[PDB]
This record gives sequence, structure tokens and C-alpha cells, in this order.
Amino acid sequence: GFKQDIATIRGDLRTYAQDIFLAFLNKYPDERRYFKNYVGKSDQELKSMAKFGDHTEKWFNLMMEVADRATDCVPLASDANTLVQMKQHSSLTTGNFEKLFVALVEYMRASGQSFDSQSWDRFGKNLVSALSSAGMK
Amino acid sequence: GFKQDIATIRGDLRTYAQDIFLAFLNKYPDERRYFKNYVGKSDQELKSMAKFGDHTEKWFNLMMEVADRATDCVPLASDANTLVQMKQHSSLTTGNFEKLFVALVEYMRASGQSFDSQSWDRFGKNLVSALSSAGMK
Ligand code: HEM
Repeated sequence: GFKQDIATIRGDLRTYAQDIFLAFLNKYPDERRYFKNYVGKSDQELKSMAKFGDHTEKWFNLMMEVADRATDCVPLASDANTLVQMKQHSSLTTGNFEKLFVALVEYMRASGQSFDSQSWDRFGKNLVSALSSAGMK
Repeated sequence: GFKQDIATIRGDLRTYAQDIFLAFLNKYPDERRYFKNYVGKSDQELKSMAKFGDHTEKWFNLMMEVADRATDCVPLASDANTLVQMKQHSSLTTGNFEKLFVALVEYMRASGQSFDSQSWDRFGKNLVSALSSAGMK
């Protein structure tokens, strides 16, 4: 279930974080414009770039921290507020996060794995509600 | 994105090149007049002809190099000049290229693979603008 998926992802967090981030960019290619250093780079070139692995891991580590602090996939409002207040997210809207989760859930459903994708969909929906209510436009 | 799509095509070039070229001749059957020996033939018949796979791979080998030497889907002028000046292209106008790109983009949109089809549409239009700049009618 969901708690197991957090363990699965954490176990190989680098690989999962990069995999899922690329899936997000491939499903919604216009989203690459928020990551100016990744424009025009192949996947292999991106994995050669220190900030690519580092920032993506750190993104999914916080994702897992928020997932683990949730109760039945409902995130803390304090965690949603962190995500809204981050300088790196100042020009985001809830639509950016809805896209990420659509891609995340599609990735889980396509994998050789046994993720509880329905719960990740619900967590995404609940986090999007909490972002909007913490003031994300 | 675009850069990764070049690597994806290159990973199974023969198949993608023949798939896309066939999509082009089937959408635009009129275009067979520019070629020798292709009229009167089903897809599987073309695929078994001595020269079909080889020439289509040569076309897409170079198209991938032109895509790869581009910056932000804008091809090099010297690559455009090459294409305009090739003797094999002496009877072409930019409309032939526009039709190829229409078919390429529709093929990507229909495929199971996650191509950045909007980027290929931009690349096709930048390439036709570059052909015109290089003097193709
Ligand atoms: C970016 C687009 C294109 C590229 C990179 C390209 C490249 C090439 C190359 C590399 C060859 C030589 C193949 C060989 O030596 O075996 C070739 C030949 C040829 N091209 Fe193009 N070409 C392009 C577009 C077109 C289009 C749109 C047409 C007509 C609709 C066309 C018509 C021909 C013809 C008639 C030949 C010689 C006959 C043949 O190979 O069957 N090309 N092209």
C-alpha cells in the first residue's frame, strides 16, 4: 500500500526521483521551461549534471517526507504551506502540481510494480487542495 | 523532449524511418512521383524492396543530425543549404517538406511513445523557413 510505496521509492530514491521527473517532463514537455538548465539536454546528459540528480532527489525526498507525515493520504497543512512559500515555487500554480501527479500516477501504473496508484492519485488531489488553501493561485 | 526524441529515434532508426516515410507517402500518395519504383506497392512490398529501407534510413540519419545540430529546434543554415543544394532535391519546393512534417507530427501524436510532437512541429517550420532563406522555392 501507500506506506510500502514510500519504502520502495526511498529504497532507490535517486532512480525513482529521476525516472518520475523525466516522465513528468515527457508527458508535459512545456513544463521544462521552469528548469532552464535542462533545455536541449538528452536524458543521459541530464544525469551527468550534478544539480539534476541532486535537486531531483531533494524534491522527491521532501515528497516522501510529506507523504509519510500524511494521515490516510491527507497531507499536513504545514507541509503544503512549505511548498507554497518556497522561493523556487513562486511562479507555480496548482496546475503544475496536478500535472506532476498525473504523470506520477501514470508512471506507477505502467511500472513492473506493485504501487498503490489509487492512493498516490488521492494524495495528489489532497495536496492540491491544501496548496490552494495555503494561497497557491 | 526534443533532444531525447532524437536519441529515441536513433535507437530504432530503421523502423521509425520506414514507419514515418510510409505515413508520409500514405497521407500524400501524390508525393510518390518524386521517387522511382514506389508506385503500385503496398507498405510490406516497399519494405522488402532492395533500396527502400536503405534510402529511408539515409534520409533519417541526416534528419536526426540536422535536429541534433539545432539549438532550440532552429537548424543550422549550412544544414539547410545542404538540403537545398543536394542534386536529389533539385525538383523540390518547401511544400514537400511541409507535408513530410505534417505526417511526421501526426505519426508522433498517434504513437505509443511519448514524443514531444509540438517541438517537432516547430522544428519542421524552422527548417522550412531555413530552406526558404537558403533559396528553395
Ligand atoms: C529534412 C528532410 C530531408 C532530409 C534530411 C533528406 C535527406 C536525403 C538524403 C540523405 C538522401 C540520400 C539517400 C541516399 O543516398 O541513399 C535523399 C535523397 C532523396 N530525397 Fe530527401 N531529405 C529530406 C526531405 C525530402 C522530401 C520532403 C522529399 C520529397 C517529398 C525528398 C526527396 C528525395 C528524393 C527523391 C531522393 C533521392 C531518391 C531516393 O532516395 O529515393 N527528400 N534525401
